[PDB]
Amino acid sequence: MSRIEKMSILGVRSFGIEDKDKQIITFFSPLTILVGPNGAGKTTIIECLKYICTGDFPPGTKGNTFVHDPKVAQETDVRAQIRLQFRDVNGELIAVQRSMVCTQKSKKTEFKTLEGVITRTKHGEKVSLSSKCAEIDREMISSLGVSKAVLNNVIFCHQEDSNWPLSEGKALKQKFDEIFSATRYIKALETLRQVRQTQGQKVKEYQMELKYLKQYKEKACEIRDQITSKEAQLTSSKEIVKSYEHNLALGRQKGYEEEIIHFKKELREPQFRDAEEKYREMMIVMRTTELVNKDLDIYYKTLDQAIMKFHSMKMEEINKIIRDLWRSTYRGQDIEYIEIRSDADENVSASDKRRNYNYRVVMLKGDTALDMRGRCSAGQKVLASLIIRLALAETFCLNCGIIALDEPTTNLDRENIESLAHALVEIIKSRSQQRNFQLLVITHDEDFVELLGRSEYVEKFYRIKKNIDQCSEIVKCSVSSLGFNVH
Amino acid sequence: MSRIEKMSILGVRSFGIEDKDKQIITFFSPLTILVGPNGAGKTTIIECLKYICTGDFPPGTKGNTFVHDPKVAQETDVRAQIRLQFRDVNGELIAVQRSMVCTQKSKKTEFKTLEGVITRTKHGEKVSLSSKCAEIDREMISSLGVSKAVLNNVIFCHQEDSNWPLSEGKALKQKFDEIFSATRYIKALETLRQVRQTQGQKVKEYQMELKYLKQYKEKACEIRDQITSKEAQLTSSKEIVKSRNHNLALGRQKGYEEEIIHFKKELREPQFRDAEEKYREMMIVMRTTELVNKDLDIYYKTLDQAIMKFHSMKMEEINKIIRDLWRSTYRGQDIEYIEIRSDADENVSASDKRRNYNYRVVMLKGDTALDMRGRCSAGQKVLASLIIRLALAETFCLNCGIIALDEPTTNLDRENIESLAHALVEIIKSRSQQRNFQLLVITHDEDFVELLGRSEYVEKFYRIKKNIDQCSEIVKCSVSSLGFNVH
Amino acid sequence: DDENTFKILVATDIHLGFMEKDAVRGNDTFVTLDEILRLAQENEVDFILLGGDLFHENKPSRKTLHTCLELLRKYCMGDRPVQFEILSDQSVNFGFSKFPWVNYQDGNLNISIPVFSIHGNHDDPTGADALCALDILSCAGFVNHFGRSMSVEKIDISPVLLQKGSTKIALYGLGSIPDERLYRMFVNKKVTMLRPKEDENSWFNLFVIHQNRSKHGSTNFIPEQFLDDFIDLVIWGHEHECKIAPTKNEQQLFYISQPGSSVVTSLSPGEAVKKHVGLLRIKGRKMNMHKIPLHTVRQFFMEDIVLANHPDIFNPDNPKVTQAIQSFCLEKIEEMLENAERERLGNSHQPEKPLVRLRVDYSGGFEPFSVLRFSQKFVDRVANPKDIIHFFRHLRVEDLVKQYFQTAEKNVQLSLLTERGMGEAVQEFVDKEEKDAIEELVKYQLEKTQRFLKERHIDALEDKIDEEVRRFRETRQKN
Amino acid sequence: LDDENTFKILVATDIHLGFMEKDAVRGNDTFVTLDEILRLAQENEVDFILLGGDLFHENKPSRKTLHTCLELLRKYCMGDRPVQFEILSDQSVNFGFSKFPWVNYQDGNLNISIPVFSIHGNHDDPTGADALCALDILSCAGFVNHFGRSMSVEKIDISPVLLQKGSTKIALYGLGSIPDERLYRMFVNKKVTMLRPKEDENSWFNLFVIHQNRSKHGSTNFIPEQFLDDFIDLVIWGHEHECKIAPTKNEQQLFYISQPGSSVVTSLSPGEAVKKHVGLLRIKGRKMNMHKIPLHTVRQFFMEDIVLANHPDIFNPDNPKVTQAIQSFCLEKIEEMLENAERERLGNSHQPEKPLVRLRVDYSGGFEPFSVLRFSQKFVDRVANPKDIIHFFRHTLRVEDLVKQYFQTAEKNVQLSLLTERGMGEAVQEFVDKEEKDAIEELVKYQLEKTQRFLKERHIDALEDKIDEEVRRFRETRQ
DNA sequence: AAAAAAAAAAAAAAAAAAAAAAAAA
DNA sequence: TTTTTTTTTTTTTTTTTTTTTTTTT
Ligand SMILES: Nc1ncnc2c1ncn2[C@@H]1O[C@H](COP(=O)(O)OP(=O)(O)O)[C@@H](O)[C@H]1O
Ligand SMILES: Nc1ncnc2c1ncn2[C@@H]1O[C@H](COP(=O)(O)OP(=O)(O)O)[C@@H](O)[C@H]1O
Ligand code: BEF
Ligand code: BEF
Ligand SMILES: [Mg+2]
Ligand SMILES: [Mg+2]
Ligand SMILES: [Mn+2]
Ligand SMILES: [Mn+2]
Repeated sequence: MSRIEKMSILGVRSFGIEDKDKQIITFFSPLTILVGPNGAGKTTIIECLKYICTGDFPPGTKGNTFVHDPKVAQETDVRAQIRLQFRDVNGELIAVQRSMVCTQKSKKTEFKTLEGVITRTKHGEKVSLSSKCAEIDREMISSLGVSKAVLNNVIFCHQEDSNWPLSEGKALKQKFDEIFSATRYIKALETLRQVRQTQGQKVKEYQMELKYLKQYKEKACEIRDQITSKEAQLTSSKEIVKSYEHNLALGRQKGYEEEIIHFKKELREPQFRDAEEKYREMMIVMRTTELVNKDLDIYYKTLDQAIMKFHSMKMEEINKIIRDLWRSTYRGQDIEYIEIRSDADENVSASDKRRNYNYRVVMLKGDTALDMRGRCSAGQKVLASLIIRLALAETFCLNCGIIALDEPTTNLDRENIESLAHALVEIIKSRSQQRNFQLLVITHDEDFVELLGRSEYVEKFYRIKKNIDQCSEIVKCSVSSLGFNVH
Repeated sequence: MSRIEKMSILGVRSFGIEDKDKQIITFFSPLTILVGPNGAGKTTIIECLKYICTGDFPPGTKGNTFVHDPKVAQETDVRAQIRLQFRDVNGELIAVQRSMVCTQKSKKTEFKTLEGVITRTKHGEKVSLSSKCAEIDREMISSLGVSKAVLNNVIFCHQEDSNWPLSEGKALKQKFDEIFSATRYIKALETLRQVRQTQGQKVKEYQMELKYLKQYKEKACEIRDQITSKEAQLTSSKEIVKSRNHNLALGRQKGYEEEIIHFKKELREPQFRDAEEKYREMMIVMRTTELVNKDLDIYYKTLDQAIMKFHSMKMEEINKIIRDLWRSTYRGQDIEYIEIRSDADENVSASDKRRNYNYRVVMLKGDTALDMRGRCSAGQKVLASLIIRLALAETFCLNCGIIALDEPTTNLDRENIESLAHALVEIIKSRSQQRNFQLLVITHDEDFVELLGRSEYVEKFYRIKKNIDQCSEIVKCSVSSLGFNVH
Repeated sequence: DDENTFKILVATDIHLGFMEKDAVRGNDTFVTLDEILRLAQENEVDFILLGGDLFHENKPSRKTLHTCLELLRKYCMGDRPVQFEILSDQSVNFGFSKFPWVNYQDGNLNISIPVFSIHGNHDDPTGADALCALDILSCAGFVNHFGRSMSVEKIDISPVLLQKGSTKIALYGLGSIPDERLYRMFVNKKVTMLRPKEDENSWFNLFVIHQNRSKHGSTNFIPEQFLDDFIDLVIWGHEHECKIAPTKNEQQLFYISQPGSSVVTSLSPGEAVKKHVGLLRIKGRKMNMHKIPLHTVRQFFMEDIVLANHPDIFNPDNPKVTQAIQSFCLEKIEEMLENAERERLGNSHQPEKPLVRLRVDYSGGFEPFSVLRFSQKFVDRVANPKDIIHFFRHLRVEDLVKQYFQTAEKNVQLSLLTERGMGEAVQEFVDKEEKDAIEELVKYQLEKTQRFLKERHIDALEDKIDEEVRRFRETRQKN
Repeated sequence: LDDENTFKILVATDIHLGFMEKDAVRGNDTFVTLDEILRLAQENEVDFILLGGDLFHENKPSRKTLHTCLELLRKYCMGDRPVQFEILSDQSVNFGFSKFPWVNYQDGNLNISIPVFSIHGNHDDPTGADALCALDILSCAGFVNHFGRSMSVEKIDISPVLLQKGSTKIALYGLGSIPDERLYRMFVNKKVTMLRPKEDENSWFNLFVIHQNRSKHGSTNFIPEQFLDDFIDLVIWGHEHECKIAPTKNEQQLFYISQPGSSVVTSLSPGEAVKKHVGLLRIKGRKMNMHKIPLHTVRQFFMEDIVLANHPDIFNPDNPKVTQAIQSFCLEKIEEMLENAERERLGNSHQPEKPLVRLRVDYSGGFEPFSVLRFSQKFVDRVANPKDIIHFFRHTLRVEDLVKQYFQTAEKNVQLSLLTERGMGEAVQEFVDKEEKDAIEELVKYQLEKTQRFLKERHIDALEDKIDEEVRRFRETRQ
């Protein structure tokens, strides 16, 4: 189910620009072998597969470098076009295609994606809808039957991103987050934290304004009380004048009237003309914002605990697969087994400037659980990442047989290579009994190819080598011509 | 002529805690092949060599994971030591022994660098004087004749921290300012930037301080003017009417007097006592700091330009070597050569939040200078990084001929592997006259070792493998069982 | 035995170099090949019929090739004459080589007992010139490689004809081919077995095939139904289970022999049966096979334990069940070792280190123990210290977050936000795509509290405002 | 002249089979030269072929190269022609390390016409637990007598191979390609001995075959002339692909040294540009006469060394278009060398069409090398090495001065505002040299407070323009 | 075809931690 | 010899800018 059939790479990386240089690669079952010299566009095929399936460029690069460079091609712009023909989960043939352009705008290279086409054959008619990127991605996900994160990380993992299971806690958590299809809830966590942080900044601002206003309130109340006192003295002077009936007291009353009118003018100053309500309302706003901030802290902590509990629950099932695979395919006597352990932060809060993520894979040497990341071997790391990817494919992707290993035996020794080949043979034999399974393997070693081809024999492989014009050529060769490329 | 000679590992990574599993490895010349299964101690030996030479732990790991884990050893504390015996540039025997203690407490392990030893012969002195970390590092750097950066990056490069030439702009910039011994000037650059940013945040605070001081000054000047006018009215009325209205005059006098005294007491409040002087002083400070900020920005820009010019001045020669090495080694007619290009940002300011670095390795594909990072294959990246390291070794490492290549033939096809073997053989042949070259190839490829053994023959190789209790014993094997370990 | 008996020492899947780099498992396949050659020499067989897979590696190492060549020079070469002739044209059966004649037909070599062989799936022609290890042996003049397929479209199996007295053999060879390809040729009738025209029905048709026999894949196996009916026996080769006894086919009436591998290449429960090599005796059109045990191959003992199938000492919960399962497996391994020791009596050539395997199925929820600390017990007592024990087995975020929010609202005290009010905002955010649900709810509650506090004319006191908002929250949530 | 007392030995060395076997142009190149060597041996009716090692380029030869070597050896080395010389020495010592110590033609099951006595080179040196080489495979197959292999690393004792034809006695000493460091140690330590014949040590030609380095810049890693056995009469010396096959005596050594050279251009060094030849040694009692024979099947090699410093008339340093001139000169050189190859080709008809052409450029006075990827795309179909056509090879900057220059230039270009001229340059110099965490914020502090202080004491009104005007006036009074 | 607003990432920046140096005791 | 205090490095989470995408105009 969900088997890829054909590809047409044009204008991507070292592949040529004109139609004459558009290369076609047909994927075999159950094992497709890609060989060739360094460069030459072997990984570029996996990059095109990932881009047409999901729309994501290889890690560390954007569309500016993915497309053939217009400066190298000596053209003002370069138009690339990848077309993939595959069968969906039900079995219908689909011929999705994606187009991009990389124009040369002065020194920089401007990139733009054209509208792709979906071609679903129906009753002998090949429709062609010029859908946009969002519809293209939705249709690819619904046809291949697997999520975008799975296609990105488990199936079409880039060569430079192949060791993603042994990244830092944040990156590993995000990867297993999008894989577990729970990224909307962490987006909710993110907006919760951002709202608390903005509210905390607003609370801080309100408190300096509060300093300035309390002073205004005190000044207004002091001058109001003094105005009342002067009015009382004016009334007393008037009473004394009445008692006499005193011109000195009349002048005193006149001066008191002048004081009263001048201070009533002072009260009318917009600085504290209505400070009584303004200060009260702004203090109320500060207090209510800080109370909501406390509630946001509590809810952020609760949601974080819920999300990690969900992560641990989802990982509990695939941990058994990881353990079994590590026990079966690790020839060394170092690590009994490995698993992924996620630990929530008990002291987490939305006011934290920097968070602490405890997502990790652990090497259990003996009975003590060590941290595999950092202290693991290079070959151990390669094998661990490969085992994690294989278990992830076994668990989630049952409607997408494809798995695509870009040089799986990178740092593995002789016996680990043999065990990995044996494991891949077992995976092919188990998964190809009922549904189609494809195991695209770009490689540069010919003892791995022999071990893989002993069972489920391959008959035709692909030689991907450059030509005179320095484009990339995808040619098909029989097994008899296999040793000329691999080492 | 620094020549490593022998080195003993105890308690580091997986090497046993007791002083019975103290494995000893004697480095041969000019080829020292290290082979073994995944795990074992092959890269741990290079890690120990780098730690002895410089004191820097492998990347991604602090001292907590470098030492043998106390939990795995089933001990409360683990004592590790590495003793390297070598010859310095003057050909005198030196032996340096560093120590460390993990001393795990509660759940979180700790670390502590014990005092080292600089045991060295002086007419048979063999003085085992104890030295601090700084003294150990400075003595090792002085004796080996190569700086800490060269030892960390060119000579003893960790497997994980390889392809560092193909890193981001800032990372590459700060690896060729430590190789070019310009770290002090860039620490001064960062000091200038920090000072400028601090004065800018003082100026931003002074904006509102000046606003409020201006408000206070207007209030104080208004009340002074109203004081002077009231006093003038009081005295004019006094000397006009004192020369019935007579007592009305006296009442007006007392009113004016109370107005004057209350106004004067309002003046003596701190916010208005002398606001002109405070406003002037704050304006003086603000303008002075702004002008100093302008000068600091100009000086930061010119010092950044000078640093970039010095980097280019060294990089032109290093690239002159790199071009020849790449054109002699790379077996592919798609990249004409490579070089490292850097240029200062045109609009660079000390107030910028993010400063973009443009230090990169550029592939010259055809006639255009593309950037290697982001659009190079794994094999081309590996070869370019190895060639850049070799070029830096010829330029900077002429008094130290150690060069540890940890699995150089990774993601390299057959033709490139043969060409790399030829280049390494030529390097050994050319750099072994009047000096002592020492290669530390640690591979898992039988073919690469067999190509390296035809010229500059290997008589003995070191095989690192685990024992019954997983201790990574280092055993010395003559060349009659090499195929038992290589793939 | 007489002048017409065609004694053929049939052997199959003698892998060479299997675990050659292994200290304890090395130099074992060579010993088995030495024993096979000794059996052939002592029994004075006419020739040896190898079913393929003579070399484990596709490109055999120097040690394995050298040992095989030394054994062939020691045994296969001799002054004894050959008592049978070849009636087929050797320029076609062995026409791939630049010397297209049988090894004893060459005047430069004195071959006593020839070795006819086919190529298995481990050593098949690969390369520009399509070479195999058996081709190296044939070029050296030791092994007659026959039955190689010379086409990728149609397989015409030209036989090599042998005659000893009145007994005639039409030896058919078919090297191992990608199983899907051979199946697709069988179903499409693209394979034809050429037969000798003279004396058509008096040839003892023998077929040697290296293909999967059991249920491996939909197309990755060759059913017996597709083989031609005119064959009399069919040695089979790719299957390492020892089935030396010929079996009757009720559908086509041709015998089938499965010699099985000499060495235990895989730890499947099919190699536990003792390995024997055949001794074919052919008189006219009558076949008699006598098996000879191999005494130089270490015994392979394996048992299957299903913990879920033993609900008597393995309780699923059982906090101390790890020790129970470890002890049970310990007794199983010890019993296997004792059985190996007791069967080793009377055999001075079988290596003193049995192959022990123990597959465990914890489908019932049990957890595996340490295979890495349960093998240290048998490091020096088994020939496979690593593969002693094999372990194998045969919720929505919305509900979890809802229950967590429900526990939180009832476990802690909310200051201002209403009971059950964020949780329905987060669900709106993640389900209705509204990206400002949290902000809108927070602002709404803020404004409502501010308006109520303004309306009631609270004083600017922290305690008073806190009490007021608490009472407002505790009274207005009812309706 | 040949008679019953004339040893006709064909001397070949460094055949290097399987060199670039996967290259389309030069794949089968080596098995054509080997075929020509064997054809020369057969048509000259030589007694035997003596090889100086390096018969195989790869240590573990692939299936194709080994199979082709076996094919050629079986075709030519094997025949019904009887051998004419006998080995009057115990074959269990010189032909040791094998289970069949007898010579290949002394086997009763082998019909060898022209034996081959070969030593092992450094490319195919024995590796492995049993210490086997490809020569051991060839010996076990019964084609080549591998002799002269070292026994132990403690000391080497070269056991002779005593063979004679009538009245001509020749002792064939042989030494493998031991690592050249061990051989220097083992010579200065005198831990080496050549066992002389047990009797009549006067009538022995004492032909010694060695495969080691020779006079070169690697003084530590070579065996110098003399410094060897003094009673030798001919030391064939391989591992030197330059052909010096003419036996030339030195000033005082009393033994001829022959350097047959390789039969294929393995490296592109100028030494291999010379024509390759074959030995055809003839020995009559004690007389030596070696007649070189050209190798027509060897691909032509043309190397020219040019340096750009010694051609100043055309290659002018500091020229706008010197690179175009260099490219034109290199193109003319390539064209002239290709035309020379074409002219030399028509003298025969066996040389491969595409010659090996390469020149090395030594730009040292300052030159930009042209795009070697565009010079050599004009030659995809006219040179056997399309990539290695052009080789390019060759043979203060203080930070303080640069930063001081930039500081003074910036100060002269743009005027400052408040900071004193030249102050912060010395401030940062003190920061770097004296490594103290000051002098930057302190220079700023000092200067800010001096200026602020003055600006107040002078009673300056608080406005915008006047304050900066007076701070500029105060700044100008520094000079 | 154009504007401007926003989503995404990658590469520079900053928090936090943990060990070493110091600087008091 | 111990303890506390501040300093400096590093790992890794965070923020910033820029470029492409989407929506309107
Ligand atoms: N934007 C680009 N324009 C032109 N060539 C490119 C571009 N990006 C990459 N390349 C080149 O295209 C090739 C792609 O290599 P890749 O397919 O990754 O190699 P491999 O197949 O060995 O893994 C390399 O030669 C690379 O330098
Ligand atoms: N802190 C540690 N304690 C114990 N074992 C460790 C520790 N760190 C690493 N190891 C183990 O020790 C070995 C070190 O691996 P390394 O020497 O880097 O491998 P390689 O030689 O294969 O490159 C691995 O087996 C690793 O799992
Ligand atoms: F994992 Be090891 F370094 F090959
Ligand atoms: F480096 Be490439 F992917 F072979
Ligand atoms: Mg790749
Ligand atoms: Mg390593
Ligand atoms: Mn088999
Ligand atoms: Mn040689």
